[PDB]
Formats: sequence, structure tokens, C-alpha cells
Amino acid sequence: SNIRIVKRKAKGFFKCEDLVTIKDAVKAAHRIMSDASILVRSYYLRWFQSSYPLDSDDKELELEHFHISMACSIVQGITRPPVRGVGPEQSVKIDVFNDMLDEYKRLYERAPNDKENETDLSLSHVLAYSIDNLLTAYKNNIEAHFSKYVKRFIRCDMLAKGFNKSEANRVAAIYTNAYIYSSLFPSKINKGGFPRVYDLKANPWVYLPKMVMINQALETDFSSVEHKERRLLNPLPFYSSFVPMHIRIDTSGLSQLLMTKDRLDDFKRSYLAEFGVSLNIKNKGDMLASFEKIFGRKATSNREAGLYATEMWSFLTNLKTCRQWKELDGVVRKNDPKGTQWMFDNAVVTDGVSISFQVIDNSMFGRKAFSREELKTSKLLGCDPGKRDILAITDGIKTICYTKGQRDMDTHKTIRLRTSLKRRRGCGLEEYETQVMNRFQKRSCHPEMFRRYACSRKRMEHMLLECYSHPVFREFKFLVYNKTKSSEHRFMHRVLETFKRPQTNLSKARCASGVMRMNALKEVQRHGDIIIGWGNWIRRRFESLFKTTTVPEHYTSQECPSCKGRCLRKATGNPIMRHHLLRCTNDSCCSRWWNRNVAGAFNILTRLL
DNA sequence: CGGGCATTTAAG
DNA sequence: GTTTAATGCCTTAAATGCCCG
RNA sequence: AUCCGGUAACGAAACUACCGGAGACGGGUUAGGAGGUGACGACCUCUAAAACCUAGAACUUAGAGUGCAAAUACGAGUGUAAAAGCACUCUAAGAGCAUUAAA
Ligand SMILES: [Zn+2]
Repeated sequence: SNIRIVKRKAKGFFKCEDLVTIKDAVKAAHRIMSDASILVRSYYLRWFQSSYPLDSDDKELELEHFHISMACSIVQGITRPPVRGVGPEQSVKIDVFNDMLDEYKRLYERAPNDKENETDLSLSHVLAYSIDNLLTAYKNNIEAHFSKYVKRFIRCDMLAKGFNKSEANRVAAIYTNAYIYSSLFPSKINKGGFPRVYDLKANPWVYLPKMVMINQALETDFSSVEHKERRLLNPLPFYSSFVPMHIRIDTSGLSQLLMTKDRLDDFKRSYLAEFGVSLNIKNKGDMLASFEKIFGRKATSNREAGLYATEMWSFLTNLKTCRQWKELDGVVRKNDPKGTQWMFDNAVVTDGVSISFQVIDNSMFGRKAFSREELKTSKLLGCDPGKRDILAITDGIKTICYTKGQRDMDTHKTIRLRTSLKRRRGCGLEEYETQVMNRFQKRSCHPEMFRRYACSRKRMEHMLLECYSHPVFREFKFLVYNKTKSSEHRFMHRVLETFKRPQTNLSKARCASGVMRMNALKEVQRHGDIIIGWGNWIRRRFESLFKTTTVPEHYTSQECPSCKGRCLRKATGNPIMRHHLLRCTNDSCCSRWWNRNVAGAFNILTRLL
């Protein structure tokens, strides 16, 4: 959609007297969701043993908003049913609420207490987006990773059947593709006869029981197999990181937290004086009513209502007076053909240290209702992507690569590791975290194993949260975001200054054929006049200045520019089997020695030309 | 002897 | 510890629990 | 102790060796540049900073500007006398993020 973000620091945006509440809210929200997520996961596994294989006479357990909302209430110590009024349809809520409450009494090894989980902020609206995000994560995990569970089970089933792991991939690969497009799948859902892969999107809750069983089978059925091959998956996501997470603040959410009667009454005077209209507000109860009730008549258009929302932010924040206002005041970017004008969307995502502003197109501002000839002159380049070496660009005579170490130095990986360990060791958490919680695997789907991790953490939860709340940890998150741009931008600049001029030598490379030299003599003065051949597999930022095209990667690691076939193979017959040394298999070759970076790039460039 | 304020839930 | 794939981007009326000059 | 370029054994690999260059998150405190005598050096002075402490700022690349840091000649043997780096403003090109899972 037409929604974009501007990420900056939060200093100066919120007033000092209001910044205290925001920081407390971030900690309070994290604690509720982090503990609530564990409670929800524990309850599901209790019901998991109710039925497998799935019975045909009952429906599966499907989570909804009220499920998580009740979990949050239990964590905060609210033991009374949340049902408003009484009704036969609402009776189901009461039964579920008591069922989860009893689980809380057993998940933790001591009687619940109400005053140990005190909170004093109206986080009802803020937690709403977090609950939706958590439930969305459940759907995404189930609907987009089932095939990966199949691979793990099958590649362990082969080992259990006596096959050495050399043959496991031989059969597993075909089985996975064939079955997706043996007993790990449910009954066909779609009556239209579409392939089995389609059924995964029909309903995630049907496939969820299978994934849990796969985890239990990996832990019990395949216990004899090597633990390295049985690295556990996580069917049920939950918030684990102790670092406070970002929260979403809207016009309604901001109003609830930072508004009081003595402050709300001033809003009426300021609005009346500047606009000559008195708002229909008496107390905090009528603050967030509809526009028609507030002004007494229907708005002419959505934009009129939106302007009222912006004034709400203006009175409570320095939106129109802070440093960041420069980038939100109707900014138009120079090279947009449509000339889209952007303005603030009355929404903020922040974590106390960093703030992200939401900016939308001016054509939709308001309250939202629920619902090839250049190849002749262009200079060509070729590169083969990878992971040990991220990129390797060549012009046929010279090579440049974007090594992993380059980004590590740019992002200060070593310094960040040292600082984090030093701070943790000061509080004494190193001994407990490295020894106690290391053994207890949180990803385990066994009710016993998960309970032990949950209860062990509860004894050190308070210490852990305070230690990780230090701003140093949150500052590093901004640093990696900022420095990642610098590393890629510098490399892009280096590419231009390397191939911007003709090569000074045309004989160093023996394998350089006649075709290669033709593309090296052209001069190019602009980023957009360079075309880089790329593999099928950072590229998304490269395309912002450089033009790119796709070349097949098949057999590019063995083919040779000037040979009848794939003469290249990894070196063998030496004391040390090194990483990627390449050696030719026959004398009829231009170069008897090669490496993956040069070999792969040259073949791609040859195909490009 | 009365009236008033602030959370929170619900469907949309 | 880091990268890729996936989803998302929200408003307003009524119940009730509490409070004190 | 990592990164960049070259040398060898018909483009060597996280070590097979050698030669030339870059860099250490922010705030406190350290050694290096430069100056009364723009001799030399002694003390002082402007700037600045690795190991240690610390609830702690900041959209990114190319270039262009302004603006910094000041208190051996003569009279008869003998007395007087711009560097490292930083800040601001410009021109050109870019500019959506939160969470989970997976490898
Ligand atoms: Zn060959």
C-alpha cells in the first residue's frame, strides 16, 4: 500500500514530562506479552494430547483474540471472567478462562499473587497490535514452513531405517517435492481437487497438530539418531528476547496514556480559540467519540476528520515544532514521476530509543474505515552470488568480491560482542544463563521440558529484564541499521570507480577470449549506464542505481570459457581438503587452476555476452 | 445525600 | 550472530468499577 | 587480530610465505600533532585520544565552500628580538519498518 516509514531518533519528539510514561509502557508491555505468550503455548500442548490421530467427531482448538486477551488478564492477576453481561453464547468464554487459569497454577510452582504483577497504565489499545502480531506469526509459521518439517522428519527416517546419511538426501529430495506437489499429511481438504500444497493455506490449525507430533517424534522416536541432525524446530512461536520490543501508538492509544481531565480541558480552550469551535467533551469518557458526536455534524470528507487527528498529536507532542518535522511537512522527493506528496499518518512505532514515523500519500489521508537497446552501448559485468562470499563481480579481466569480513568490520561485530559479554558478566548472569538455561531447551514440545524452562526463568526473570533494559543494547540495534547502508553504499561506489575506465592490460588472463576484450574498452560515466549480470539467487539495493539482469547459475562452477566441457573440479589428492580450491581434470585447458569466485563469475559473464 | 471519573470489552 | 520469506499498516459505543465533597 | 592491493609453482585455498595501505559504537580519563623566542629543548599552553568507568547522539553515499589557536643583525668585551582534526552551510544521487520462523 501507499504507506512508508521514516526512522529517526526519539529525542525531542515526546515532551520530557511525557517521555517517562512512554519508557515505562515499553517495559510493561514487554513483560505482559512475554509471559502471556508462554502461558498460551503451555495451554495448547495440554490440549494437544487430547486427540491424535485427529478425531472426526470434534473440532480442533482454534485461537482467537479472546484467547490471548484472557491470557494477558491471567498474567496481570485478573481472575474474574471478562464476559460483559450474560448469555448462552458467552458461556463458552467462562469455561475456557477457568481452564487456562488452572494451567497457570501448575505452569508456575507457587500460588498466584495479584500484587506481584502490578501495572498502572491503560495499555489496552497498545497490546491490541501485539496480540494480532503474535497471532499472525502463528499463521505465517504454519502456512509457510510445513514442507521444511517434512524434510527434517524424512531425512531422519532414512537414518532410522539403516541408511547412512549419504543416501538420505538422494531419496528425501524427491519425496519432499512429490508429496508436497508420507504419513505426515492430513486428509485432502479442497473438494476442487487442487494439488496437496494448496490445502496448506485452507486452514493452518489442521496442519498444526502434525508439526507438533513431528517435534515429539524427533525428540522421542528419533532419539537414537545424532542430535546434530535433529536440530529442533519451533511450531509455536513466543516472545523470548529480553530486550524491550517496539510498540505501536495511535491517536487513540496516545490519548489514553497521556491525557487527564486537567490536561483534556486545556485542549478544548486551545481548539476553540484557534478554530472558533467548541468540542463536545466533558471528561476522558467522551474524548474518543465519533466525529459526528464531537462536532455535532457529519464531516464533509475523510480529510476534514484527519486534520482533527493531527491536532491531537500537535497538542500532545512536538510534531510540528521538533527537529524531525522537516522530513514530515509535505515532503516531495525529487525523482518521483508522480510527484507523490507525503504527510504524517498519525501513527508511530517506537521503543523509547528509536522512533519510526508512518507517512502516507496525500490522496488517502484521513481516518480509515474498517475493511534493451542499451546493450549496444552499455558496459556489461558479471557476478556469481553466494554466501561465504556475498558477491564477486568481474569484467572478464579483473575481479572484485564483497567478503563477509568486510561487513563485519563495518558493523563493528567484534566490539559489539565484547561490550555485551562485559555488561552481562557484571551482574553475575553469566554463570546462571550459560549453565542452567543452556540445558533446558525452550523449543522442546514436551510438556515437562517446556515447564522446566518456564519455571527456571521465573526465578531469574526480574534480574534478566533489568539487565537487558540498558539502552546500550537498544542503541546497537540502530547502529547495525545505520552502518549496513554505509557498507553497501561504499561497495557500490567502488564498483563504478573500478570499471569506469578501460583496462590497462589485456594479456594477464590466459583464458581471456576475443569476446571478453570487446566489453572492457568502453567508458561509462553514470551508474545507470552499467549492466551487471546476476545469478538467480543486497541485489534489491543494487537495482536502485545499477541495471541488472538474470543469468542461469547451472553448472557455472565447473564450466570453462574455452574448453569442450566442464573440465573443472575441486582439488583432491592432498593432505588437507581445503575449502574451495578448484583444479582442472585435463591438460586441454587454458588455466589449470581456478577458484569459485573467478570461475563462477567468468562463466556467467560468458553467457551474458 | 447525591453525582462524577476512569478502565475496559465488543463488534465492527 | 546474520539473512530471506511472510503478514501487517484501525475506529467507536456500552459495561462497570471505583470514588468523595 | 580482521580488511584491501601485489609477488610464486600455466589466478592457491581462514595461514604457504613475503611487501605496501585502512580502520576500534556515544560521554568521562589517557599519547600524538602545533605554538611566547613561528633557533633546539625545558617547563606551560590550543587541539585530541587505545586499556578502565558509565541508563547513552545519530538517515546514507559523492564531492564544493566558510571558519580554527590566542597570550642572527646592530653600539663598546656585551644587551634587545601553520599541520592533524572538528563544526556549519551547499550541489548531485538514494531514502518503509515492526514481529516470527527458517537456513
Ligand atoms: Zn578449462
